[PDB]
Amino acid sequence: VLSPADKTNVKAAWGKVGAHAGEYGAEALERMFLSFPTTKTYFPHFDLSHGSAQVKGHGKKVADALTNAVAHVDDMPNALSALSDLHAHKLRVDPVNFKLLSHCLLVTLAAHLPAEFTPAVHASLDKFLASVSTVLTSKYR
Amino acid sequence: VLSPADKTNVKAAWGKVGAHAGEYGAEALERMFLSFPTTKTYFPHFDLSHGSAQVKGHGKKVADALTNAVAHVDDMPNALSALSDLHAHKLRVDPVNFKLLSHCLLVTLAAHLPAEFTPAVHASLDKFLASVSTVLTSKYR
Amino acid sequence: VHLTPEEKSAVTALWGKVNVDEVGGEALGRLLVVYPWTQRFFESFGDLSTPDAVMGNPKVKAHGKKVLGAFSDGLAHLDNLKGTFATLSELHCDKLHVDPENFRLLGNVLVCVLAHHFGKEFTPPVQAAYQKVVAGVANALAHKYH
Amino acid sequence: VHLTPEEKSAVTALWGKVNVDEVGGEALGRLLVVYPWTQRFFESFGDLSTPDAVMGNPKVKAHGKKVLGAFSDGLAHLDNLKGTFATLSELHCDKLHVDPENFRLLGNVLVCVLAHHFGKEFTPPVQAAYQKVVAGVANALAHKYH
Ligand code: HEM
Ligand code: HEM
Ligand code: HEM
Ligand code: HEM
Repeated sequence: VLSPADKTNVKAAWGKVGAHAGEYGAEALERMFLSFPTTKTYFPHFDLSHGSAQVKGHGKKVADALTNAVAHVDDMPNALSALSDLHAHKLRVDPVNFKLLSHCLLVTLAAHLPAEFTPAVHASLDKFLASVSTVLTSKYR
Repeated sequence: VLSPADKTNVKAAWGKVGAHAGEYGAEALERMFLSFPTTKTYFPHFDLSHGSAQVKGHGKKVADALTNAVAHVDDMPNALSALSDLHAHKLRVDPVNFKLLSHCLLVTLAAHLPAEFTPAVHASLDKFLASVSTVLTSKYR
Repeated sequence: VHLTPEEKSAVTALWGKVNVDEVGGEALGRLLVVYPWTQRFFESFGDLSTPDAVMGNPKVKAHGKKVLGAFSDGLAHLDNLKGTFATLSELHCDKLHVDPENFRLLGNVLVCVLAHHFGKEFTPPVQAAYQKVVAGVANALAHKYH
Repeated sequence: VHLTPEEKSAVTALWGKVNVDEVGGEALGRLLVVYPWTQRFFESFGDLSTPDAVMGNPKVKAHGKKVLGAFSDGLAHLDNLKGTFATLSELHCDKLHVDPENFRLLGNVLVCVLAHHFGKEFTPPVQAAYQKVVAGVANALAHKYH
């Protein structure tokens, strides 16, 4: 749902992310891959090694995908509509795998924003990403 | 989301349920309680024994709650809006617990409708109940 | 897998009836149909586009059959499920890389199939009896994940 | 809990710094705040209405402290986590009746807290190192559920 209180947090916690947005998007990934190995099976064509420009590039891609979502929160389903098909249909990503990346997306934010990642804002994002992951596995329900 | 193909199944699989609706609602519960014990902690005031009229009564209640949802599918969030608060706020039901009851709701349908519970309709309902459980744990996201 | 002796008779008496042939594929198929992302491990099985194609697919009935062999197996080795499934574990884990959450789903569809075929005989106590088994099996396979 | 010796040094060196006092409650609190349904087990702790009330609550910092004792404990007994947590298991299981899914969440918030306090030192390899531990602990407690 996202109370106007959450979307403000999200919107305030993300602005602080700024241009680092794409870097954090690549850091989250690396985290997911090292932490939850079973996710590497989706990225065979990727060189999941530490400096991997591919992982760097998709990190930017994932970053922008969320930005699109923040700046269009009061209507995520229409915005990420596309991505849903792409992940739900073509790629067939196990829904679980979204809960993991969502975890590593916060583990990355928290290790970068020590002043904003308060318990309240921590929950806002968890909610945000939960909705983002709902939308993407929507073409499943 | 629910493709018009799903809502037809759901709508067709449920009509067959008819007046037994409330009985199946009470059977599902019994199934959840015996199968997943950790759910009995929500119902202390209930006499979760086999013939329990309370479990019978709430079985009717849960039944009608879904019916309300079938006959108002293209708008579940507004319909069950109330129930969301009641479960998400007052009762604070662990979201997991919805995946379980949803399971026992199908284990009950399948043991009652051997002609309609086809793989296709099986998926429709799974989707339906997934949306029903999303809505209720919406006041969480 | 504790299993009171009365839960044993429930699981025992019911299983021995199961069409160990058809039931296997009936489960695996519905898994691919109701939980689409699973299909990502059986592209090699052929057309899995419609449900009708998944339930008619010879590769599916041939695999589900095996999958049920693993159950019947573990069902007569509750005392030690990890060892029984030690190999399969490693396979599904550090080889296929299947998320353990999926071993609960499969077990859960199996329980739906069993409800579909025995309708009213599959009482609530007999369900919770199998529900223990499904988790039991579901965990032995997720072992190698430590 | 296998843990290569290099993942050991990662987990080792980091932990010894942890404010074993504050960190405990920092986790448990955020659990109650970000996953509201958890709160259903600490009504007895007092006002848990706003986040500010949960993070100021003396009952919470006193419990999280203990909870971290269990970690530090298991963290120096990986070799055998089930035994270490045998008691706690039974308690959380056939007594409190807490869904094992919640033991993964708590472990997951803990990993967020640890990321919050060590920011950049908490590198991706050190996270996956703790991620093993959290599952390891998370499973030993869900044992009694068989
Ligand atoms: C937080 C949710 C997610 C978002 C925001 C996200 C976003 C995207 C975006 C933007 C693209 C690239 C689209 C393009 O430029 O064509 C994409 C591709 C892809 N995503 Fe994700 N993704 C998410 C989660 C995941 C997860 C859970 C996995 C799997 C573990 C994953 C696997 C893939 C794969 C394999 C591709 C195609 C990669 C390629 O061929 O370059 N994504 N995703
Ligand atoms: C399929 C989703 C569910 C639906 C359709 C459903 C529906 C309802 C309805 C209709 C009521 C009664 C409202 C009233 O007459 O005041 C209710 C009450 C309640 N529900 Fe559910 N419920 C669902 C899942 C659950 C789950 C997962 C649990 C817990 C395991 C649960 C626990 C409760 C409790 C404790 C009450 C209050 C009981 C009482 O005091 O009589 N429900 N629910
Ligand atoms: C109760 C759980 C399960 C049981 C008992 C089971 C059992 C088995 C058995 C008996 C084999 C084949 C060994 C052989 O051919 O000699 C196997 C292989 C395999 N399993 Fe499972 N399985 C389970 C869950 C799953 C799930 C949930 C998936 C993943 C979505 C899966 C994917 C595979 C795959 C793809 C192979 C194929 C091997 C081939 O290409 O021939 N299994 N499983
Ligand atoms: C890594 C996981 C966890 C650890 C290490 C942990 C550890 C502990 C310890 C050390 C105790 C108290 C024993 C004593 O006072 O002597 C305890 C008690 C308890 N735990 Fe946990 N716990 C974990 C997860 C959870 C979760 C997720 C919940 C449920 C939402 C929870 C709810 C409780 C409750 C309510 C008690 C309170 C006992 C009292 O009233 O004093 N714990 N736990």
